[PDB]
Amino acid sequence: SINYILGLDIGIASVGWAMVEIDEEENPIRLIDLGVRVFERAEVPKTGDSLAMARRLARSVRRLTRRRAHRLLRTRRLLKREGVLQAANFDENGLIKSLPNTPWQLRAAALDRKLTPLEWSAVLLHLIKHRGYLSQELGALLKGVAGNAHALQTGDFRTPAELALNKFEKESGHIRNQRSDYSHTFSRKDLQAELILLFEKQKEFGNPHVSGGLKEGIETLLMTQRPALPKAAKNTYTAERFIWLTKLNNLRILEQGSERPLTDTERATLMDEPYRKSKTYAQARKLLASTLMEMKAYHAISRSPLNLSPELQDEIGTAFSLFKTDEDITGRLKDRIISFDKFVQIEKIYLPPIPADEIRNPVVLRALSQARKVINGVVRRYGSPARIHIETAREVGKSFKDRKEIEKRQEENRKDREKAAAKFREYFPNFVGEPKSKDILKLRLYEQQHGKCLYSGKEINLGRLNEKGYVEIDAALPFSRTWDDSFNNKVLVLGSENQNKGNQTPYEYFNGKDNSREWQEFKARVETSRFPRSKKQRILLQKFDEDGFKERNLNDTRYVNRFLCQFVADRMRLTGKGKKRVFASNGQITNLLRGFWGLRKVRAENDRHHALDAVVVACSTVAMQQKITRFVRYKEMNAFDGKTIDLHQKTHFPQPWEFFAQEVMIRVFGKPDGKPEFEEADTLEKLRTLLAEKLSSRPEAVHEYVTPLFVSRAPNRKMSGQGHMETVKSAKRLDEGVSVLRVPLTQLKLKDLEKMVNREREPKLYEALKARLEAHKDDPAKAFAEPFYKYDKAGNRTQQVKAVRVEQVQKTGVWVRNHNGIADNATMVRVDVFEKGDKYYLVPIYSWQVAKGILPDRAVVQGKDEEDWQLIDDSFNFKFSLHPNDLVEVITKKARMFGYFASCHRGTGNINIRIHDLDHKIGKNGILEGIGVKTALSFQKYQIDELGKEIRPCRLKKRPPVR
RNA sequence: AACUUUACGUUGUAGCUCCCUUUCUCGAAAGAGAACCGUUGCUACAAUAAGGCCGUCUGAAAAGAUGUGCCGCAACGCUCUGCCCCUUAAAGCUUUAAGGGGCAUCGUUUA
DNA sequence: TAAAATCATATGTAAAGTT
DNA sequence: ATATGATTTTA
Repeated sequence: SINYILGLDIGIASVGWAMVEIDEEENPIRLIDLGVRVFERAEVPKTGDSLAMARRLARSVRRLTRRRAHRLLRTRRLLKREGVLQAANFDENGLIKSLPNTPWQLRAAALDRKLTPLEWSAVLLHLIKHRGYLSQELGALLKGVAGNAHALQTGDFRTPAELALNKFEKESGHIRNQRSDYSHTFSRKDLQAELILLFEKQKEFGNPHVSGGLKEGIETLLMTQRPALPKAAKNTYTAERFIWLTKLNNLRILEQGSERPLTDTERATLMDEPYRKSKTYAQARKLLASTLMEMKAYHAISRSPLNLSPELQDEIGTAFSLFKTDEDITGRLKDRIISFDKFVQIEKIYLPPIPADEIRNPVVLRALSQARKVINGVVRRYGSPARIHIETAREVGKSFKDRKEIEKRQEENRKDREKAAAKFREYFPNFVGEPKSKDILKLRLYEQQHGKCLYSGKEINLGRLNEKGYVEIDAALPFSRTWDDSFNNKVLVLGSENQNKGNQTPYEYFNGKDNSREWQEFKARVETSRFPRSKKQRILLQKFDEDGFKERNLNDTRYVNRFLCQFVADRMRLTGKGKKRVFASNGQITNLLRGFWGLRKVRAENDRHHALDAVVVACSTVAMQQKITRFVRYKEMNAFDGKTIDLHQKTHFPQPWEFFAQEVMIRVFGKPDGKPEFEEADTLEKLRTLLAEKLSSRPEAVHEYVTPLFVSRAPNRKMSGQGHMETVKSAKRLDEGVSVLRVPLTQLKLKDLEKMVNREREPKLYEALKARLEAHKDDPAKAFAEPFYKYDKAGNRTQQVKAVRVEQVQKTGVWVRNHNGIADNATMVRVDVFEKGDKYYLVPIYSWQVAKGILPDRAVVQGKDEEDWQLIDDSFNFKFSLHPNDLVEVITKKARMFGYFASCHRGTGNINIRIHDLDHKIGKNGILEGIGVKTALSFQKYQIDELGKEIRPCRLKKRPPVR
């Protein structure tokens, strides 16, 4: 078994890992295995919405439609019973036969006349169906609702129906809303008033069925809709005292040597003041700039304290959170003796599931769950690791908004950098080479420092700015004791002045403690200088937490890192030094060590760089930090000229072992660093011979655990999902392969127009439309926003055109909407593969074929449609079944191709595969589109572990069912 | 992360309706009448994943009534189930048995 | 040709609230 | 990203 350190680089859609041996004193000595794990991040890629959004909106809509349908069913039953309809009015399907299709006009007429049973029924069903809007600043629909309400009772109109007809047919031509207008909505209260008024009139005129029974049934149906909805409710004495106290007890003051909570007398002074006084934070230190506290319940009742008690306060808190109305709240309060809500919350060898109560971001939950997968795979394979080193990406834990904000920020800063480099080139025309980062930064610091050597105030000649050994960008506070590479820690000073500083802060160097003249001049310099406030603050740090600062800069206090260190240190058997065995690297320090150790990247081409930073942070042990700190300290105050401790004049960074970058880059990429267009060593034989080959002096790089990197991917072998696309097209013409869809005029372009159904039936319409689209250079949304009519054979305009039909090609459907419509398909959960006569046959299995349980009986032939497709019987040998991201290999004479199954072409009978790391030196983004299967020799799906180990073929027996 | 409703949109079928291709009759032609389609606009009813169910009342079952009726595009996991893989051990490739893991058509959220 | 590789185009949406 | 009509290239 091994003593090893497992490094992890965690992303939103990838987890890279590596294992590095340690010697007894925890130096890096050897590298074993390394891997990547990719999946799909837990959100919709392009719109940032949740993954369950589609499912919940589907649920909401399903329930809405079934509840409305059921409402109408109950209304028909009620009609039949209270005596309006006999059994001759209804037909076989329980649908009232012979309905008047003229309900609005009947409503208006219905307040002057005795109506026969059928039209009374029609209006009643009409009101139940479209039942208006209920209560449950700005407006869009609410504006239209309120406008019609105002018109209806702050005007001369009788009633909503009548009003609607005249007003909406006088200046719109259409009663109902269309295409996202909301002005013709109605308040349910106004529909209710219209209903009662109609009942009065039908009572008056002698309508037979205007009974109390029908009135209650109909009215209740119209108005009734479901009302919106031992753990601790928060607005309770027990909960607010706790939120006050437990969040108070971790407030720390930076003391002389350590941090300290407030003294028992200090905490006592203001424990009871949020009780005794209404308010605070800025006045927390005024007694002992955000809020940080307010006692909501106690002070709400006050606004001389109040005289209540906990048992009563606990009961009123519970009663107000479980109930909303006056009704039940008074009940429990009445026995016991304002608005409340928002209830309160209340070692092995492997890692237990990530607590979804503790972790409530889906992206982070998925990333950490695959992190746990990788961790347990590594453990079961190699035994318990000594240390777990974690480096989690910057975008982990952030909202979609925040991620986008940062994406924006980095584009504008890249534009800025190009502009600044242009200025620098203009300043330095004869500059041999191109601007590097430190040169541009030297220019910025010159401008920022006012062209003054911030340590001496000497004017800096710009001509010599980029002279080797004239100006140097400095670590104001030194790097040995603080590990600060940050931009606020850098000031541009001459080389003449920065040679006797040592590793001293300016306050220990300019004798700031005796407030000497040099310190006064210096503080003035940086104060007036163009640096931000943060920079000025850190340049003049007087005394600080040496150990605190270094720990701060090596450790990430992000929530996910905090929790992850805590959860992997508490609930996991780690063979490490008991003090602190999990480590969350700082982003900038990991970046520094990668860039200084030779793995400065190739900027996202293939999917294996995650292993790079996993390796870089695996190696950040305390012994390595020792070595780096000694080296940096030395170089800080020279001492690199003939001397010795316990010192050659050209010593660069203490890398873990000699030839770190070479070995690591070979193993991770199979090619030597600097040469990414080599011949990849995709075998053990090539990789091991290349490691014994290229690396002469390192025979410790060839052992029995050297395996090439094969990225593992998320297996999504679900058999549920979307049934069909939500655009329903007519199937009347599906005999010949077409289907007609009403395309609205505002969004039909030339290509859509050419397929217009009546192109040979209104050459004047076709011609006007073609003419107009060509006239406006077809941008239809603007080109048809001017009402366009239908001119006669020899005459004036007659009829508006608001949408026109278009026939589109179709050879597949999904018969939806009661076999009345055909829709497109969307999800191919599976592809069953058969082999007869050394030929390979593909059988797509979709997700409606699963809902019905259809096991398809037909394979795919190119060009021929489903009715002329090869049938599959008992003569076909079963091979395997492919789901998305199933590792498959296909061998033919041309090539051998090995990857993850991604697509199956329905038309062409081909399948597409992704490469393991989606590389662009192969295919289209590493997706291999269009692969032969019928003419090939070998076709078999394999296995994959999360690590990449244990890749072995598959043979299946009995063909599985679809349900 | 759940939950109520609304208003559209799409498909189907009706009544009216703006255009119009062919086919039958009347006419010398000019024009008319019609039919089956296609389809512009308006209104209404049915459906609004594909698929599966419940409960209450008369009933002897038949079978009829009835409901603020219900689930179905996700995350995670291994208590149960299915597949696949890995070990381990015994006998003549399977069997038995024990164990472990990956993923789901399995389980919880969830009705 | 038949199969394999390539290219190319279409995917439902606003509102109002509640816990 | 998926699904799939339509088109070109190849044994």
